[PDB]
Amino acid sequence: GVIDTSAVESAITDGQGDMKAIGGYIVGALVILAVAGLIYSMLRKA
Amino acid sequence: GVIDTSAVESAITDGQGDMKAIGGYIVGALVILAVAGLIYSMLRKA
Amino acid sequence: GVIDTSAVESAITDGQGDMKAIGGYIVGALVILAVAGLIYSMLRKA
Amino acid sequence: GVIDTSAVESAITDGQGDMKAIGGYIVGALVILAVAGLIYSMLRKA
Amino acid sequence: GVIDTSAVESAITDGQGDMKAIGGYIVGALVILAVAGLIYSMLRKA
Amino acid sequence: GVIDTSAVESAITDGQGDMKAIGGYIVGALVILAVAGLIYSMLRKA
Amino acid sequence: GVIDTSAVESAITDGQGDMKAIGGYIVGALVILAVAGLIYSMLRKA
Amino acid sequence: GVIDTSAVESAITDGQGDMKAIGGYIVGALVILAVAGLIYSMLRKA
Amino acid sequence: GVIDTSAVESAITDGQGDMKAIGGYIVGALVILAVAGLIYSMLRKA
Amino acid sequence: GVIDTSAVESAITDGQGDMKAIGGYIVGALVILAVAGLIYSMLRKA
Amino acid sequence: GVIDTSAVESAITDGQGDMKAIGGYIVGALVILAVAGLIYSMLRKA
Amino acid sequence: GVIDTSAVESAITDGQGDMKAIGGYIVGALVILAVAGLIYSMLRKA
Amino acid sequence: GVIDTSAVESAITDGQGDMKAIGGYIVGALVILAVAGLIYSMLRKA
Amino acid sequence: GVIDTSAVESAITDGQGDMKAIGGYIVGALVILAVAGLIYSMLRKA
Amino acid sequence: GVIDTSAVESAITDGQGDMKAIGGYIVGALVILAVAGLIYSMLRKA
Amino acid sequence: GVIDTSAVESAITDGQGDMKAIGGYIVGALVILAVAGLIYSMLRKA
Amino acid sequence: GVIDTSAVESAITDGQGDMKAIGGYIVGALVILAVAGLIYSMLRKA
Amino acid sequence: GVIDTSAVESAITDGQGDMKAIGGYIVGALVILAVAGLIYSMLRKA
Amino acid sequence: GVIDTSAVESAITDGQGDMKAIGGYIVGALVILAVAGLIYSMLRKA
Amino acid sequence: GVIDTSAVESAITDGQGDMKAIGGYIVGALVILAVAGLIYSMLRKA
Amino acid sequence: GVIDTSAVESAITDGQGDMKAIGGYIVGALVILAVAGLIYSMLRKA
Amino acid sequence: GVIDTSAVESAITDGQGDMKAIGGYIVGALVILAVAGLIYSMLRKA
Amino acid sequence: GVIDTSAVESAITDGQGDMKAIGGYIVGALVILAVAGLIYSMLRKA
Amino acid sequence: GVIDTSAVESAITDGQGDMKAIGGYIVGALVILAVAGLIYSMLRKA
Amino acid sequence: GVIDTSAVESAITDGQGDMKAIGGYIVGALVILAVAGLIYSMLRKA
Amino acid sequence: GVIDTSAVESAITDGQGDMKAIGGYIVGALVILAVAGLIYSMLRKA
Amino acid sequence: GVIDTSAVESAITDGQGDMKAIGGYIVGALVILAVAGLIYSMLRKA
Amino acid sequence: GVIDTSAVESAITDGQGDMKAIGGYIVGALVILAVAGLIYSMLRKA
Amino acid sequence: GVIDTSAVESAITDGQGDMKAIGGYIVGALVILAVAGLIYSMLRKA
Amino acid sequence: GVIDTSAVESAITDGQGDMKAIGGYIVGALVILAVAGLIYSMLRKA
Amino acid sequence: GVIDTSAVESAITDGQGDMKAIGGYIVGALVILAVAGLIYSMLRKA
Amino acid sequence: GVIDTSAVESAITDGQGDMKAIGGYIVGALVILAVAGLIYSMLRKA
Amino acid sequence: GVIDTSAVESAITDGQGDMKAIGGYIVGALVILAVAGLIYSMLRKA
Amino acid sequence: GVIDTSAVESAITDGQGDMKAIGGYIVGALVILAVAGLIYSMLRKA
Amino acid sequence: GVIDTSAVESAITDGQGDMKAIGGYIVGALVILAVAGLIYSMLRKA
Repeated sequence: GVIDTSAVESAITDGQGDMKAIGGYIVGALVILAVAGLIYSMLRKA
Repeated sequence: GVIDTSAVESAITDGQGDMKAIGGYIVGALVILAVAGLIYSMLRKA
Repeated sequence: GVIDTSAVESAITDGQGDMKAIGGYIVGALVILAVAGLIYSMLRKA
Repeated sequence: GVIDTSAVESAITDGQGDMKAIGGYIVGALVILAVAGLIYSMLRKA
Repeated sequence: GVIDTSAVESAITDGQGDMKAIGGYIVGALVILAVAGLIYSMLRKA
Repeated sequence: GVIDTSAVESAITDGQGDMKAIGGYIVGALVILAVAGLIYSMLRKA
Repeated sequence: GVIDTSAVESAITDGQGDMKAIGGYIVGALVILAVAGLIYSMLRKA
Repeated sequence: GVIDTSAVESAITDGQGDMKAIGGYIVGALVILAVAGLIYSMLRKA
Repeated sequence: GVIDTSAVESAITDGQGDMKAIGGYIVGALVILAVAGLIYSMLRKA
Repeated sequence: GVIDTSAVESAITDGQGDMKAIGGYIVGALVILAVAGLIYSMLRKA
Repeated sequence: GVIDTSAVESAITDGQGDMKAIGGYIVGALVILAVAGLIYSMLRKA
Repeated sequence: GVIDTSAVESAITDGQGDMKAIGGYIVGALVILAVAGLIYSMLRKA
Repeated sequence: GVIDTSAVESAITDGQGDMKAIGGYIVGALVILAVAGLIYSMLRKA
Repeated sequence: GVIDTSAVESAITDGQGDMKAIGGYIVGALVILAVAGLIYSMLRKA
Repeated sequence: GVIDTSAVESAITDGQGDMKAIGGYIVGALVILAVAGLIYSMLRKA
Repeated sequence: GVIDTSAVESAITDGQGDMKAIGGYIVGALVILAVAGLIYSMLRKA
Repeated sequence: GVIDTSAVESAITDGQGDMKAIGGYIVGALVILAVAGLIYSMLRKA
Repeated sequence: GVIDTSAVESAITDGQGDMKAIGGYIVGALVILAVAGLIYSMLRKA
Repeated sequence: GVIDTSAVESAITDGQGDMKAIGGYIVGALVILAVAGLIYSMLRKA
Repeated sequence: GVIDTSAVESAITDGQGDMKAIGGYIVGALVILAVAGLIYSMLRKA
Repeated sequence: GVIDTSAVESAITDGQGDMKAIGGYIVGALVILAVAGLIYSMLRKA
Repeated sequence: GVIDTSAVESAITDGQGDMKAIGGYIVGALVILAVAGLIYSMLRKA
Repeated sequence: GVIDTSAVESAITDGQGDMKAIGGYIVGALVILAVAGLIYSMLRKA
Repeated sequence: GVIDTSAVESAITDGQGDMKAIGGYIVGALVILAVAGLIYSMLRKA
Repeated sequence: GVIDTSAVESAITDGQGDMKAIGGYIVGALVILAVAGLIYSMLRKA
Repeated sequence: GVIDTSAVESAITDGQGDMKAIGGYIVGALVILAVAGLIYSMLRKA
Repeated sequence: GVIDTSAVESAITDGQGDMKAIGGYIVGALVILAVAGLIYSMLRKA
Repeated sequence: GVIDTSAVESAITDGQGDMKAIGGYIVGALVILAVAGLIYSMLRKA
Repeated sequence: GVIDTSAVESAITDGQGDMKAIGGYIVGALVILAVAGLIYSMLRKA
Repeated sequence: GVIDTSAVESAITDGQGDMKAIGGYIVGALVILAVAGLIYSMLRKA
Repeated sequence: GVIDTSAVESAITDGQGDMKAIGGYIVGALVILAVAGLIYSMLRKA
Repeated sequence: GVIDTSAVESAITDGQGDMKAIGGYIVGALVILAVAGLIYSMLRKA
Repeated sequence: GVIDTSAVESAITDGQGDMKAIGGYIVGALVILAVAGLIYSMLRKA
Repeated sequence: GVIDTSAVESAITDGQGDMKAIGGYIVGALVILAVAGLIYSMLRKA
Repeated sequence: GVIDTSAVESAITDGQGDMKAIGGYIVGALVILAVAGLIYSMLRKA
């Protein structure tokens, strides 16, 4: 039904709305991994 | 009878009137299924 | 009946009309998944 | 009666005439389902 | 029947009401999977 | 129905038409990954 | 009836006639998926 | 859907748009590693 | 009547005679479905 | 029906006949991947 | 009728007689899928 | 679900919260490696 | 059913309850890997 | 009859009364399936 | 029937009773996989 | 006749008396189907 | 009839009696599938 | 008539006598379907 | 039927009888993959 | 079925019974890799 | 379908046709890495 | 089917038959890598 | 399952129990390398 | 995500911010090595 | 896709285009090291 | 399968059987490197 | 497929065919390094 | 997990705890080298 | 990335910019060594 | 596996067992270098 | 790829082409060192 | 991590703190060499 | 594979076969250095 | 591991234990050089 | 490998076997230097 389907987009908004958030928030943790990684290499080096 | 049959359309209106509603309302539940489904995949991912 | 069946195409239009929309709108969420996915790989990388 | 039965074929023509139409028109909606389906898979993929 | 169908929405509310809950509650477990997963990678790393 | 099925190829054209595009467009991002990757190695090197 | 059933094979010819076409035409889209897939792997590689 | 897929390129632009940035920005750190590395060698030397 | 019933077997022969044909002829279409189906899987695969 | 089923093997022959071909032909592309891969390693090496 | 039912087993023999054949013959195609599948993995590997 | 996803950030906080710690704590050990390394070189020297 | 679904959370508690445990307990083994790894490097060094 | 039909609701109460029970009780078994399922994934993981 | 349905729970008990067992017992095999897996990594390492 | 009809209820009691039994007893067999069904799924799973 | 219906339970006993057997016996084959499945994974692994 | 009705049981014996046979004999064909079905799954698997 | 079902176990024996064989025989190929894999690593090594 | 499921543990015993063996036996080969590896380093050294 | 599958080889030609190119073209960059690498060593040397 | 499955081993023979070959043949290339590698070290040396 | 997971820790104990051992035991060999290394330097020296 | 990636540069700033520091600070120690080295040579000399 | 892959060469041009530059530019620094090195030796000498 | 897995050890024997050989045989070449290395030092010396 | 795999050896020939060449050709450059190296030592000497 | 990660620091303490020890203990041997070295020079001298 | 790499030259300028300085500045100390050295010889002389 | 890992120590014994030997045996050659070196100095001297 | 590898020799020509030059050109500076060295000795002498 | 890196400077302080000490302390021994050296020359002289 | 590995020894023979040659041939040049060195000392002497 | 590292000190004791010995024992030979040197000077003298 | 390492001692025998020879043979030339040196002094003398 028309009205019914409108409500679909709605929750699907949240869907994408929650996803840009979660996935983006995971990167916060990969950077930490990454940087902590370049120091490991400065010490190995000098 | 003419009059009698008119009354048919009437309840059949409800019929369709109740159906667009119920079936449409079930989708409300399939979207929840669907979205809760894409998050499961963001986590699996990151 | 002829007239009656015409009305069929009508709601079936909505049907397809609602479907190109919903399914297309779901992709909006798969791209988010996808892109958030390539960054995960730039960090893993550098 | 002969004449009477001729009139049968007539409405039965419509019958088939309305059916090739409706059923064929439903496919219009299954293709949409199908294609929207292969994109879902390009994104999952890349 | 009108009254009868009203009662439909009701239990269907629970339906969606129980689903947002369960599915959402499962994620609680995927995050645990996910995080326990990034540590595995800090150790592999350093 | 014949006519009906013709319309199938049509949307399936888009299907492939959208796919060569999307998937091809994703590579645009893998090259960036790749090249940014060879520099990382020139620096590691010298 | 004999004559009547002959006409069956006829439309069933179309049936198979439309199916070898559609299904075969879908593959056109899976190859695109496939090939676009091996490049993704050349870049990942080098 | 056509319109829907257009929106794909969009976020994929960001994808590549964020990647040239991040990966390029990581090099900023590898050069520091590199140069700090040639001095270590001037001192070892003289 | 004896003679009358003999004529029964006759048309019933056609009956079975038309049925082995039609049903057998439908399979012609299920194989097409089936095979077109295994290719879909070779591509998914490689 | 006997005759009808014979025709099954036929198209199923093609099925396997097309599959040994496609899948075998995909390998043609994996070898290219593979070899181009060992050179990458001779250069990394010397 | 006794005699009549005997004739049942007969065609049902074919039934099973055609089925062990068809289904068994389909496997011929799944093995091809399978083996072509392990090579894909030797190349990925070396 | 909204509420459910909030709880995601939470554990992901720990994730990053545990990672800055572990990885940072590993460096404590690389410095020891490093310094113990420069003495080795003072003795080699004088 | 309401009551029935309550019992869901319960076992799902265990689920997460067993997972934080197992995954956390695996790390116990990655640290051993890690540390035994830094000694290998002190010896290589001196 | 009025009285007679009253007795209908009665057994239909049981009907629903037995169904919320059985179906709800089946879930007890799907959760077990589900949870036993997330552990399988913690081990695959670490 | 009331009595009849009681007997349902019974076998459904076994159902869950057999499932916690089987699935739990499969893990016994995934741990073996897992541990045998960390040794592979100690050797690769030293 | 009054007396005569009384005897009706009697056998109709058996009727319902035999039916709650038979139908209830058939379920005994559907549960077996059902449970044997969830195990099939634990194995498919692990 | 009373006596007649008793005989019902009888064959229905067989029914369930044959079903616990068949379905249970099928599992014998799913375990084989399952186990042969974990070895495939030990080899993939080491 | 008494004698006449005795003869009823007789042919009804055949009835059941032919039915246990036919229906039982059909299963012969469902097993073939079933088993040919588990192999399809061993190949899909390995 | 009793006799009929006995014949079930029979073909199901083959089923499992063919499966232990096929799946076991596939491993023959995974070992080859595996071993050819450890040599690749002796050469990479020395 | 109870009895049927008992037989599950049985083959699953083999499963784990074959796995501790295979995986353990692979290590036999990684040690060879490892040791042959430390000699390579004594020679490089002296 | 025969014709349909022919078209497969076609795009798969491109696939390999694009891959020999890309991968080969990446080497162009590894040689640059390599040579720029031997000069670094002539200077270190003299 | 028995006969059908025999044919399985057959192609699986090729499978392993082609794999010992390919993988073994790849080593031919790793030795070249390896040896060309020890000369690089004689020159570096003297 | 609770009990089942307890058994996890168990084998994971061995895991770590075997790892502290192996990795620690490898060092036994690196010291030999190391010391044999300082003598090489006393002789070079005097 | 845009916002998310901004935060990347941030920690990567620290990364480089910590590296110019550490590596630069190590030189402080190489100069000490160096100078203490030229005195050793004045004494050797006079 | 053809067009898409063309764009690959493009960025890969930059890749090599940036690499000949960087690596070549590093040498600028090794010469400085080198020459400053021969003077150190003229003074040591006279 | 039991028998099937026995055959595993077999090829894994070769695996280790080929590895002790290859790796051991490589040392033959490192000794040559080594000795040719001590002469270089006798000449440098006298 | 047999034919398909033959074509594997082919490109793998090139692989080794290109590798003996490249790696061998790199040595051409290490000798130059080496010899230019012994002159440096004749001058240092006299 | 929080608790789990605490245990990380612990073994990492040992790690550093064992390293300051080993590396420091190696110096004990470099001093011996060093001093035994200055006497060699007093004798060369007088 | 183009812009990113430009920034490389920059810090590499410093690199060479700091090196001509340091190494040149060390000579300041070798001259002192040298001259203080010729006086030692005038006194030895007269 | 316990037993499996025991066998590890074994070959690792050889490892160290072969290393004390080789490295120790190399010294045999450094002494020759050394002594032949002190005579060179007696002659230079007298 | 054949063509691609040809281009390898090319840049490797430069490699050697630049090396004979640089290294040879460094000698120009060692002779200056050398000769300026023999005069130092004529003066010391007379 | 910021805090973590601070701790770096700390131990690096010791590093330099131990080095100025050791190297400076070695000179104590070179002076002894030196002076004991000028007396040798007063006696040679008178 | 057995046969495949035999071919390993072969090229490894060349490896050692080329190495005894090259390294031995380099000595030819160190002797020249050496002898030309003793004459330098006869002239210095007389 | 704690225990494992203890064993390190042990062999390192030998290390220093063998070094004080060897180096000290070499001096035995430098004194001989030295004294035999002062006699050469008594004879030159008288 | 045991056997493999035995072969080590072998070539190392030559190593020492060639060294006692070469170095000893060089002395032959230092004596000539030495004696030719004492005559120079008899003539200077008388």
